[PDB]
Amino acid sequence: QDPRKFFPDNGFRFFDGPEDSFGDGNIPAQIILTLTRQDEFILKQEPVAAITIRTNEGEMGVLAGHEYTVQQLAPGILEVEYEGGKKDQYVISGGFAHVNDTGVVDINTVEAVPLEEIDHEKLAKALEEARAKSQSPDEAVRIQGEIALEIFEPLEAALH
Amino acid sequence: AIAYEVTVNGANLIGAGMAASGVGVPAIGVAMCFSSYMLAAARQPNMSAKLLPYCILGFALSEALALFTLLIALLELFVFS
Amino acid sequence: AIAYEVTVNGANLIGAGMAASGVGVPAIGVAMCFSSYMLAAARQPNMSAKLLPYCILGFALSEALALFTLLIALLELFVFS
Amino acid sequence: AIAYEVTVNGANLIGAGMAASGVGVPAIGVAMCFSSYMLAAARQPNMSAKLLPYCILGFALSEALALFTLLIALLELFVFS
Amino acid sequence: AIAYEVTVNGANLIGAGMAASGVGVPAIGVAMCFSSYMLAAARQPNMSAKLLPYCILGFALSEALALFTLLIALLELFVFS
Amino acid sequence: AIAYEVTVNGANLIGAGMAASGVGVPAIGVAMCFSSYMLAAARQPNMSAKLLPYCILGFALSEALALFTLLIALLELFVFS
Amino acid sequence: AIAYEVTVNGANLIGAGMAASGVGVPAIGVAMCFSSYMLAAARQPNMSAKLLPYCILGFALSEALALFTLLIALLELFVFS
Amino acid sequence: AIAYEVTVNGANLIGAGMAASGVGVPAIGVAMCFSSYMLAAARQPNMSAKLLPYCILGFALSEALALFTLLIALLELFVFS
Amino acid sequence: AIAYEVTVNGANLIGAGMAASGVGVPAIGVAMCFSSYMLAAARQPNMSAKLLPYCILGFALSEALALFTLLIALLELFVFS
Amino acid sequence: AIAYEVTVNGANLIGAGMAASGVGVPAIGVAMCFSSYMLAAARQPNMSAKLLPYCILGFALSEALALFTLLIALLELFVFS
Amino acid sequence: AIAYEVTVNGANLIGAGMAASGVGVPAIGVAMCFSSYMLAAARQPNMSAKLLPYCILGFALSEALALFTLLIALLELFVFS
Amino acid sequence: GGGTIRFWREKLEGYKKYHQIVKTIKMVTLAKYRQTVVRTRVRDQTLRYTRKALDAKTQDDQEVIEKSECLLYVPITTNRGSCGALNTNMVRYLQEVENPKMTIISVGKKALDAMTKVFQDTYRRTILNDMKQAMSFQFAAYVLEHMNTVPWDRAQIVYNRYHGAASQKLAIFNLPKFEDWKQKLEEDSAGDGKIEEDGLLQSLPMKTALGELEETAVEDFYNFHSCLAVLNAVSENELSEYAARIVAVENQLGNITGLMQLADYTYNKTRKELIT
Amino acid sequence: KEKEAQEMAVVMEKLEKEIQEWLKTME
Amino acid sequence: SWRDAGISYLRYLSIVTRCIHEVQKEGPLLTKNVRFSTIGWKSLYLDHGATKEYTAIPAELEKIPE
Repeated sequence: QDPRKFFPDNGFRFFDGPEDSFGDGNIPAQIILTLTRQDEFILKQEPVAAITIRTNEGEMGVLAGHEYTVQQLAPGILEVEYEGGKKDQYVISGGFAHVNDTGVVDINTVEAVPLEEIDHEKLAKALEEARAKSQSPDEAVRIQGEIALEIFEPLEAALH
Repeated sequence: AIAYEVTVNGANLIGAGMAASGVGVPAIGVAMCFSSYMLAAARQPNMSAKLLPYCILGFALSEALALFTLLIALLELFVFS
Repeated sequence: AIAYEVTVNGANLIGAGMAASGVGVPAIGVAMCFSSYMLAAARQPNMSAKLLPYCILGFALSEALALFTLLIALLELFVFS
Repeated sequence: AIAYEVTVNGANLIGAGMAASGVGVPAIGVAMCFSSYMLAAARQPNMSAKLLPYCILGFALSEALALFTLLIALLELFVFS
Repeated sequence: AIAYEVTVNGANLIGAGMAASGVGVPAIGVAMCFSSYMLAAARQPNMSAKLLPYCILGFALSEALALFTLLIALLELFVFS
Repeated sequence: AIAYEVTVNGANLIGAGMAASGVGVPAIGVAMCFSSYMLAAARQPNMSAKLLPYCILGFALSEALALFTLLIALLELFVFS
Repeated sequence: AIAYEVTVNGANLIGAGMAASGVGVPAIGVAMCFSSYMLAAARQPNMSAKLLPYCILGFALSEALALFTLLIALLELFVFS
Repeated sequence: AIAYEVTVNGANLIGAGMAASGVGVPAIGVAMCFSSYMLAAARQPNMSAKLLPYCILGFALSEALALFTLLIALLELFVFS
Repeated sequence: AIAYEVTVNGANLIGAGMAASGVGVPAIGVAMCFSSYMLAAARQPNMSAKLLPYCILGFALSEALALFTLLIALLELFVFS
Repeated sequence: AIAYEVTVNGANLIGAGMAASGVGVPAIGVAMCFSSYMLAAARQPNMSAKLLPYCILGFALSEALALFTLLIALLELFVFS
Repeated sequence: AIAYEVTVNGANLIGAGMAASGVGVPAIGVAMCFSSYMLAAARQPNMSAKLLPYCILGFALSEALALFTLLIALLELFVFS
Repeated sequence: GGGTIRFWREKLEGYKKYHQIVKTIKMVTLAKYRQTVVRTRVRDQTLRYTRKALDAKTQDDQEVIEKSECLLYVPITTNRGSCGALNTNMVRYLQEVENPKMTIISVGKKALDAMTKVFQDTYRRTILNDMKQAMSFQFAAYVLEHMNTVPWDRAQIVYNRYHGAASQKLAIFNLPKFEDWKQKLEEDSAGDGKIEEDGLLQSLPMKTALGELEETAVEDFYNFHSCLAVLNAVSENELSEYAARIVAVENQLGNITGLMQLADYTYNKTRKELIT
Repeated sequence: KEKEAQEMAVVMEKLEKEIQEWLKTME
Repeated sequence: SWRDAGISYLRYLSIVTRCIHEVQKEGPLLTKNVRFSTIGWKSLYLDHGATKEYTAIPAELEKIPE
């Protein structure tokens, strides 16, 4: 018998993850952001001045040097403020935000699309449908309407 | 038995101190009612305006309890001989 | 044994201080009962209407204790000689 | 030795001040219970009806303590002389 | 030297006030127990049955310290004439 | 220098009032301990049995301190005249 | 009922002390308000300017209750003879 | 002037009622230390062997203060006249 | 009515204690303020400087209250006969 | 005017009670330090060696005050009359 | 009117008890300072160095308040009568 | 040689039709590969942090078979063949790894014919994705829901890594169970940070901040990151399928031409002989 | 009451003559 | 809510993603992204000689596994 011709690599080792160090000095003034939908990113280690996220407990803001905190992201939007005062918003579908003390943010979602690519006409027709779903007595429709509303109401608030 | 009615004219003042020991406590009730706004406004700024009535309401009732304590402590200084 | 019955009129007043000092404490109740509703409403705005009754209830049933503490400090100056 | 029994009538009232100070402290007990209900219902609305009994229970027991304190006050202002 | 034994009859009625100040401090305890049960069962409802004893068991003891504080006042007013 | 040895047979009682004011404060400790047990076991049910000994051991000495305070208060009525 | 009106001059002063003790209590509210501002602005730097008016207000009024409690304690030494 | 020395044989007791008020307030410290141990071991179960030394420490020394307070409330009744 | 003006010189020396009882409460405020600064700077160091002024402010004014309290306890000893 | 210098030989034994009422208040402010150590160690045990210097330092300087709150109560029974 | 100037010497000694009672409160501050520096130093060890100055500052000031309190309690036994 | 010559003619025409059919397959495959190579620009970024949660030192197999009670092996296979040596090498790895405690839920049609003939009773079922729609997060959620029918202690997601057009090698994701991952997470959060294996990252702050997170959210963390791992596996095997089929089709065309010159030599030789 | 206060009005008048008489000698 | 109803976190995220795809604008992005929500998948188990579907874990998100 051929002594184990096959020796497959470990797929995790291909990703150059960050080495979480304890720190010995100064604090960064801009964070290194990574935002990843399903597999493809949208931003690869971009320099950012700030980032504002939404969670279940409530909204949150992330400047550089922020403490280590891994945490949910509630379905809502996500604001990214670059160094030049500009901004960029992103509707997401849940995920996780991993913040390091080294100014290295890794946000990993299931979807991420800007506000520019969302319209109010195609949303005002979905909102009342979600509401009528929440009013139809049945678990298989009420929860679907609740979830759709959980995502839509932030967009109704932010598009205005 | 013997009977001695005495009118102490200094105890119109000691009490005015004790009541004033309870005028500063509702300050907590004020700050707790503004602090909880800031936090609630830092977690959800969209909810920054429809919470604010309850902030002022709790501040007002706490300040009103302090004002009643003070109305005693002044009613216990000037109107009594 | 001799018996001296003394009526100290000033003690009409000292206790009213001692009671007034316990009029500001319920503010920490009231404020908390509001400081919750903000934070709760920051945690789930869709429950903001289902929770205001259980806020006003503690508000009122703390101000009740405050008013029952103040009824003593007003039923001790003017009704007692 | 000599024997001077003395009856100080005003002590019918000073203590009623002190006892009146312990009526406002259970207000924190009521608020700490209603606020907890608010926060819990915010964190889990499905449980909002499963926790309401304990809210009323804790409030009632705290209010009963405050009421015993108020009994020692009002039963010390009037019936004693 | 001289030896004046005086028997004051108002200490029957002041200390009972002082003790009556301490009947409320167990209320915040009862409330903290019930509030903790609320928050815990919100965190994990499946434990709400394994936790209800230590809430109940935490009231009855924390309540007893009030009753004894209420014993003294009702053992210092009525029997100590 | 004229020596006046006064023996006040009422001060036996005021003390037992003041001490009673401290009998309720360990109640919040007892409830703190049970509350912490609840929140811990909610955070981790598997650690429900390992921590319960300390939940018993905190009550068992907070209550002991309150019992010593009550011993002082009751031993200031029935043994001293 | 023999009538002895007495003026205890030292009661000008003791009561002021009883008021001075209530001057430091609002400091905890001041600190609570500024602490809330800090923690909120950490939760959201972008809101750091929209919360500051709700601090200075909730501070100053909470500080006002420290002035009255002091004014009495100065309205009770210098003017009261 | 005229030198009137007085010895009040009741002050043996009144102050013992003050000291016994400060014997309960370390109970909240005991309960705080145990509560913190529970919450830590719920936060890090395998650290529950490395923290318990500090708990047992902060429980004892806190308690020691109470004992010292209690010592006065025993050193002020039975040995002083 | 018979008029006895009595001046208790020793009352220069008890209110000063009652004031000193409340000089340490603002220490809690200062500590709360610096502690909140530490926690916020932990959460976001870049806001630290932007939050450092308010901390200092929340220290001084709080502290200033204590100073006024302390001032009373120096104005109650050295100037009042 | 008439001049009575009165020496109360029992006051020695009352201030000790009021002083010992504060020996237990540093206890909560000691157990907070060890509680914080436990919580922090849970959050990061790697740092659990670098922190206990800032626990010990928060014990002695938070226990020594009790000593200076207690030594008075031992400097006020045994050296003074 | 009649004029009785009385000097109670024992008032050198009851007010120091109250001040010494107030010496223990700032401990709750000092710990709350260190208790924060631990937690912060857990959340952000890289900022463990830029927080210790604020820790020592808050501790020193919370201690200086107690130092002035104890200075009252000590300046009221030795120089005054 | 009438039968002979008509045989060579039919052979020639059959190969000339088979050539253009295979060329059509190649064109379709290029049109599906040039869409999905876009992933390469946008790769190696989403599991930048997942590994710190789930990665670990290389645990030997002979000890893990003892430590556990039911393993799981999820091979990502293809819905249609002509890939080359992807499916076969996966099966060779699995029958090299064969142990008394294994359970196989695969992904593809070609894990349904081979495995059941190789792994009779361990092999449970498969999952299928007709590739009309790009693969989603919820496909990997479906895969996780099928994985969680087994009370497994470890899951080895086998897949094919596209290192390049010429290199489609193997790769694995060794996912742990939840109730073991959590215990190891606590045990590693307590002790100091000393990496025990080169190439492994230090993640002690990660594992403390996760301790800061409640139970439901830690379960969600585990599920989310396991799903992202599964998703990258599916995407990589898709790209590798479309990158190996072109190779296994080019060599098919080479072999077909090698057959066709033989046919066209024997045809013309037989024809010339029949004329002579 | 009127009979109670009439003599009591003299009771205190008697008391104030004496008190001045005891004090103004020492005073 | 959806938790005690029995659906998992992943189904919830996928539902939210479907909603975002429902509302978002027409263009190359919707053309790209609806592919990440539309359902095509199955599970099949080979019986003695033939295939059969494992109908216990459904693809549609309105339903619950059983």
